[PDB]
Amino acid sequence: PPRGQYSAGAVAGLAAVVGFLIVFTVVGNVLVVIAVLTSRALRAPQNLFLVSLASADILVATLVMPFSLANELMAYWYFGQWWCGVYLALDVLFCTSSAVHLCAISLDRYWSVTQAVEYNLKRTPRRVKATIVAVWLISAVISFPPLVSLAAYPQCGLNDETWYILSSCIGSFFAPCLIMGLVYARIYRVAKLRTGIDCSFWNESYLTGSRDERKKSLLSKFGMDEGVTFMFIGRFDRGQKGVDVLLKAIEILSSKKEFQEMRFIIIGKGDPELEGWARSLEEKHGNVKVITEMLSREFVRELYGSVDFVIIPSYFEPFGLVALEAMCLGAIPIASAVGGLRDIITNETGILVKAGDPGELANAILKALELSRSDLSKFRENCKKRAMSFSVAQAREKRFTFVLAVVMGVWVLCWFPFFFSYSLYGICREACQVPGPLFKFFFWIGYCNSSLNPVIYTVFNQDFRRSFKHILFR
Amino acid sequence: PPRGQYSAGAVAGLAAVVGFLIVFTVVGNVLVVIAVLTSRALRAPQNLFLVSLASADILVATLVMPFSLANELMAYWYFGQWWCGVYLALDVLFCTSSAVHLCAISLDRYWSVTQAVEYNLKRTPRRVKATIVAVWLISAVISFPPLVSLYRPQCGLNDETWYILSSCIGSFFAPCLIMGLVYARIYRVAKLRTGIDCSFWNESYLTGSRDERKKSLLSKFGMDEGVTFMFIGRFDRGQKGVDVLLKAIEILSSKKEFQEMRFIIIGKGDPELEGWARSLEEKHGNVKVITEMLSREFVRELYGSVDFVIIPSYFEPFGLVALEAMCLGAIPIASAVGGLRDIITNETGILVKAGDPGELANAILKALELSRSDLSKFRENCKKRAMSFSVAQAREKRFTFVLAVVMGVWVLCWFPFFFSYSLYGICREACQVPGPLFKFFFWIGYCNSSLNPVIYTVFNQDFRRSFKHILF
Ligand SMILES: CC(C)CCC[C@@H](C)[C@H]1CC[C@H]2[C@@H]3CC=C4C[C@@H](O)CC[C@]4(C)[C@H]3CC[C@]12C
Ligand SMILES: CC(C)CCC[C@@H](C)[C@H]1CC[C@H]2[C@@H]3CC=C4C[C@@H](O)CC[C@]4(C)[C@H]3CC[C@]12C
Ligand SMILES: CCS(=O)(=O)N1CCC[C@@H]2CN3CCc4cc(OC)ccc4[C@H]3C[C@@H]21
Ligand SMILES: CCS(=O)(=O)N1CCC[C@@H]2CN3CCc4cc(OC)ccc4[C@H]3C[C@@H]21
Ligand SMILES: CCCCCCCC/C=C\CCCCCCCC(=O)O
Ligand SMILES: CCCCCCCC/C=C\CCCCCCCC(=O)O
Repeated sequence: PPRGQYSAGAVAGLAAVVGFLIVFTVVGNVLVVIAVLTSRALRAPQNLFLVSLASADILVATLVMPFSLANELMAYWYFGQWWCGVYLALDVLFCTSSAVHLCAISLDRYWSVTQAVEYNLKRTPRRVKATIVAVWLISAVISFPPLVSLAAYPQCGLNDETWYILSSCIGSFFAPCLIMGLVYARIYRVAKLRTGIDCSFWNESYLTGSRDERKKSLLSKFGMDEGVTFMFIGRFDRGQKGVDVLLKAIEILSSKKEFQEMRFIIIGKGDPELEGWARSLEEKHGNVKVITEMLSREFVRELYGSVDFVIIPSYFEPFGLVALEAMCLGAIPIASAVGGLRDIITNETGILVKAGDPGELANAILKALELSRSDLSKFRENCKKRAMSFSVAQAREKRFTFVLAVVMGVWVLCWFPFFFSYSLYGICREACQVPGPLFKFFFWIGYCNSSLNPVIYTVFNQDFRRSFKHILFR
Repeated sequence: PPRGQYSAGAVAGLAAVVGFLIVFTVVGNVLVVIAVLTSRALRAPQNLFLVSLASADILVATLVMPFSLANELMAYWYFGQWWCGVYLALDVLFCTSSAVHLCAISLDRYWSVTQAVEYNLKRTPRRVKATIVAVWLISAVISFPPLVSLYRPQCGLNDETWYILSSCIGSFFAPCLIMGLVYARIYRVAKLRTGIDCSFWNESYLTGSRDERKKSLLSKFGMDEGVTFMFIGRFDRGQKGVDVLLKAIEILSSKKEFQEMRFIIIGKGDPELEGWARSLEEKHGNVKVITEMLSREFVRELYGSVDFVIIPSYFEPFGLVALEAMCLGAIPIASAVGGLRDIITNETGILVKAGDPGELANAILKALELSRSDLSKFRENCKKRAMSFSVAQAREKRFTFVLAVVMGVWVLCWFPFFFSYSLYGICREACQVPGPLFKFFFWIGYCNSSLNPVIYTVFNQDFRRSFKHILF
């Protein structure tokens, strides 16, 4: 028998902490599976990647972690040649699937914010099951289990070839880290530009005045009569916010007999040529109130809770905050079916015109007038309800994405010492070999990562916290 | 005579990573020093501890860290017997001073939490600078044994079984016990929720004109416009002081000035005062007694429509009603008791004496005198004084949190080594963690010196804003 490097005390001690770890990883991750499959707030199809990731951790804990310790403590591989090959393939496989899982999850967070409309109709359990199958096959192809292995008292070790060490470090850690970084870099640019609405500020917290009363007060303050009001804010530009589409549509409306029934409040100081076209229409028509001034947030909220409709005629609008904050106060949007406006507005919450054509806009303003004569009271409440529901949906999804970045960062920091050390040995071998005891500790920090995701979810997410509390405490 | 384990390449790579780490630790912690000694957000005296703790971590990077690595790579102590004793003495002192600093900070937050106002005036820069020396001295009485025990060409530390075990308890486990127990008391008073929800109680969240809001409110009650006074809370003799207001209304009702005034009194509980209020509501179609539980949003609307908020409290330690009322624009008429006397000044509101209805009726009659002219400046003084209190509490709330993280991170960094060193003292080669792993463990320890400026950037907005102001 080979002399062991571990005393009885060290064996009992190490088997106890690792024993503790295995149990902690299993119950925690089993609880994650349970939370996703039971919690209403967590039963979304994209959350199945977390179920699949939890299993990768449950199986390192049961199929790999005990043999890593037993092999260490014993100074030899006792479990036979067959289980050596299966143990080595899995160890690499389960490590590799966490890497590929974090790439799949990252992309899913990226496309949900960017391609919100198109992507979410593809966020189906069957489609998610297809991607989880794909991550597992990519993890098997990357891991390539058929050749990982290779004796008086036998040993169980990996292939020592240079091309292999490096191929496997890149495929299983360095390239998945490059993908995750790049995707999360693209997520934090979008998250910075598509900032969430001031939920508390954009609300009719007056609970004092009436809609028709606020409208009459507003239209008297500007210098008009009581009628169907239309309103524009934002930069005066042909390239994006599309003020030109509205000014041209008003020129089409002026030639009509229904122009007298309509009131228009245009705002912006973007283009000198467009400002002139705007104020010339204010000079030519008394139904037009052009305000080139910079109106404070306090003034625009007063405007939204008075005007019947808000015209958002953008060529490109990735978020459409103006639509959301306007809908919260009761203004019915008339927007171009572009980017973020296509996502927010429904049949019950507004009118979606085609971007660029003023004839498309003018015809909608006429349709708006036809709807105005009847009970607009219930149509305005669908706008208020949608704006809140969409905003709270996006705030909580923006939060879930952050938690998932924490999951990704903690994984990268847990495996970096090992992969950095294993890569160096692949390169300079002996001249840069991390000592045996440090190398061993480095892949144990790696194994410890399997127990961490359930702590991250608990700490950073209320829905997993509540699910865990409901199971654990009654 | 002996040659190192480290090849020419390793030496170069290791010197570059320790080299980088030393530079990172120095610039980062130097940035913490400048941040506390320049930013008005960090001009609170308690922050000076983080300048002394930044100084500790700079000295680690500069005076001990190059020698730890130099000694390692070289396989012996090249620098001589005198620098061996100073290097070892300092290396232990900077580790203990970090543990003791985190006992001084932990205990500072505890007195901040326990004795709220009396031991807040005590926190002075000259008082804190004395604690910084107290902690630096205590650190020496721990690092360098009072038993005038020796620390021990190699450069080893004293190997005696009892120096090993007493030193781990003194520099790590005892300060880890203090930190934990003190923060156990801290998070026990954190559940009080004594913080003003400024993310809600803000007149910015209200829409329309305040005059138009006060008109519509009175219109809902079917009342004519006039100087609207409000009382909020429960109906009881003591704490709230409903009995001081109902009796104060009786002095005013017997005067031609009551005509002008309007009352929105909100109380629930015992029918003794409730019957007295309802009778005054039946007697005067000018007073409106509300008993039912009112929504958090409707109170925000009342604070932002009514002219004055009456707080006739006998005992009021915090005075949140006043802070919530002030943040909405309402001018308070409150008794100068506990917290109210600490919030309301001469320019913000009207302070009185608890228990006298004649003094409160006189204050209500002074409120009516004031309302006849523009009150807008008083309200702008009300919001200004109350929001400065909410930011002072939030700055204290964050600071206590960011420092639970610093302490938590320090323990995780030193636990591997201090547990390893302790085990060794007990069972020696029977539980000796391997040479390389033991050496890495104290380098995890040395890495903690660069982490603190990263912890502040991430978790404290004031330091993040300060570091952006220095570096751009
Ligand atoms: C839930 C988590 C955070 C628990 C953490 C358990 C940690 C402390 C345990 C789990 C497995 C352990 C390792 C198992 C094997 C070895 C090899 C031996 O030659 C030195 C100790 C070392 C390197 C152990 C160090 C401590 C270790 C990493
Ligand atoms: C910017 C900061 C946070 C980077 C952190 C620096 C880390 C990675 C550095 C600092 C000092 C280094 C250690 C110095 C000494 C030894 C002992 C040797 O037998 C193995 C390598 C080992 C254990 C090094 C590993 C890496 C190390 C711990
Ligand atoms: C001490 C022998 S050993 O150092 O050779 N060894 C076999 C036992 C487990 C240990 C850690 N795990 C984590 C994942 C993983 C991923 C890889 O990328 C493909 C490559 C190896 C490792 C393995 C293998 C390690
Ligand atoms: C392997 C040599 S050694 O093990 O003997 N050694 C000398 C070099 C530094 C190393 C780490 N530092 C951190 C602070 C520190 C605090 C203590 O608590 C009082 C006790 C020792 C340590 C030292 C000493 C270590
Ligand atoms: C006073 C410290 C508190 C101890 C409990 C927490 C320790 C858990 C972390 C690492 C332990 C690793 C196992 C090392 C012990 C081996 C047993 C032995 O020494 O004989
Ligand atoms: C907070 C502590 C930081 C922990 C991160 C660990 C990352 C270090 C990883 C690998 C170290 C590489 C050193 C290789 C040179 C040593 C070779 C030799 O001993 O001859």
